[PDB]
Amino acid sequence: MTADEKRSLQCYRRYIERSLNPVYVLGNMTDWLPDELRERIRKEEERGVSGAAALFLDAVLQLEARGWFRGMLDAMLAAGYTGLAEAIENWDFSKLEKLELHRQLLKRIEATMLEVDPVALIPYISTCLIDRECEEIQQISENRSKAAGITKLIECLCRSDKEHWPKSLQLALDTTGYYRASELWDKARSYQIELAQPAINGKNALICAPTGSGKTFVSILICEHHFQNMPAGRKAKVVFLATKVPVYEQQKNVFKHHFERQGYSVQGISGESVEKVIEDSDIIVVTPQILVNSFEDGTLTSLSIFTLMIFDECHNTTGNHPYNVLMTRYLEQKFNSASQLPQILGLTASVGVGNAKNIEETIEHICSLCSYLDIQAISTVRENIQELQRFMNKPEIDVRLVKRRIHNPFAAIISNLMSETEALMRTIDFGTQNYEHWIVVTQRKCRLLQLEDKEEESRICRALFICTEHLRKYNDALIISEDARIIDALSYLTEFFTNVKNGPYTELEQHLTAKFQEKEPELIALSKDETNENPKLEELVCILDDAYRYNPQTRTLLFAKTRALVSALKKCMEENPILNYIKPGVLDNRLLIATSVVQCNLVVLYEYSGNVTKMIQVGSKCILVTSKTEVVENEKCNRYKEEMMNKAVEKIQKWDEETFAKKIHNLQMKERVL
Repeated sequence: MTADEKRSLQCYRRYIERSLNPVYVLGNMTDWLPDELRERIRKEEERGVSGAAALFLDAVLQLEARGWFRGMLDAMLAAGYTGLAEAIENWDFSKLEKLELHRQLLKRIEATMLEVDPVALIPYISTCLIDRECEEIQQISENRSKAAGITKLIECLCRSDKEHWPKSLQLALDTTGYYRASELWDKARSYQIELAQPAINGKNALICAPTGSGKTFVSILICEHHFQNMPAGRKAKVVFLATKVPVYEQQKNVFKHHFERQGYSVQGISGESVEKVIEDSDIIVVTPQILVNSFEDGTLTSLSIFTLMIFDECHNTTGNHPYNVLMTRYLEQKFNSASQLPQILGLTASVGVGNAKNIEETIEHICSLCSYLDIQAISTVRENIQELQRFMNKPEIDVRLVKRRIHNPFAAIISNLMSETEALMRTIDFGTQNYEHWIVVTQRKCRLLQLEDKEEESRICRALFICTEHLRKYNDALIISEDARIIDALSYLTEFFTNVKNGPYTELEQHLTAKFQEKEPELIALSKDETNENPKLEELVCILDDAYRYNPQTRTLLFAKTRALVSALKKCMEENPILNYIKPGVLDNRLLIATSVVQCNLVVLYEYSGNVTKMIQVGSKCILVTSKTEVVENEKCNRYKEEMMNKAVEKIQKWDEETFAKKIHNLQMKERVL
């Protein structure tokens, strides 16, 4: 067909003129396009590639020489447009159509990508782009500017005729570690045996052992003692309930991997028929809300299916949380039927202390929790503390209050710019990891929108991102300001706008940049003050210096608040006469500076709001440098509570079965009556 092919090609005009750049294909159209045209197409490309495409298509459609069509394909194939080649050759554009949503996305997220290093991206993105586009980006990136590059890269990705790309750009972003944009894109030890003992005896257990001691393993130990001793013709079944979905999957794969080989069936149900899955499996790793749904929903009305329910992070069993929903049903089947209930095993790092003030009030709280899970024993390492304490060395914490800036005008000036920006954002609590997270949430709310009038939709979303990316940059700059030097604050922002200018530079972006430029010369004048000194930083430098003298063979790990900081602090440690004998590293070196998560010997958290104990564990020594009375008098609280809990648990444990049973049973009867 000759004339079918032409009209067909007109019928998919848009799919072609929103990707092909004719210039890359005129080489091998030399037989069918005359000289003048070829040039004329090139000149139009300089004005608009979409245009050039349209024209080339315009000119080919009124062509008529032997076999231009095949020649067009054979040139497209050469050029690399293997997408288009297939899509016009089988007259199926479904694949290219699917892309128009990922294109529509990148353009909306663009502001996010400003500072992404396109040279670093290219090798992973390379199949998505054409020969010569890769070298154009490379050129713009080097010769002109780096933002200017990334802008031309995302320019090319949108014209990519490769269903394969969005997937590649995710992998691309992930490899080079742009983890914000990427995310936006889309046999046993003694103490272990001791922990297991009361569950192996068939008692309802609440293992309260610390994170790291390997509770999950103690559960698998309980699990295979459970199968091994199951009597009669009753077949055993197990559920491992896990709250958060990441924990769920680790566990699924762990239980899969351990037990499958021994002969069992280990499937894992989750948010992504329950009847069969539970019935065709011996072990079932699961999110609790599924059961709770499929119970009410009607799929299941009998909890006797199982012989053992293992609750991970079991302290959550209160009020509306699903475990409790599950358990209230369990507790009826005890009370109403007295048929055959599964064994309960709870797992947790801590059994809380509620709103307790006393050890008595703590006991009463722990006992309440136990009532909800129908616990008969609270299992903890006792005849083996020696060993546990070896395996993990819960390190002594030098809490150190440091003084802070008596006056911080830099903070004032930015804070107020954020306030003006937020203001303007609407029309379309600063300097905190809380804020940053707010931005991460707000940004997935724009990635969603997708609401109605798409032209006004894609102007409004574009706009939102730009604001939030600027709010982010300000937010960070405060955090540089507070924990590090004031110059490092401003420097950071300077580089930012310097790029903003080199990128797209939307009307809005210009406004925002301007609005900052209005305030810059103040900020510059503050950067100057040769008096300037962050008394926080000065104390860190002191602790560091003092650390390297009582033992000058000391490998220190320094945790800063943000990435912005790590780089900033490195400068400060580099430029200090006191730490002149020290060159710091990041992620030879006896001072590596990391951010919130290597061999060590003195760990130092430089500001950290939110508990330390758990951050350290994701050889002995640790210093928390805080400038807030809050933290100092707060971790002092957590210690008291931790000790109160333990005394209370030690106390309960020393009751006799009888007494504890009755307390738990009485507690349950109180609840039925209310």
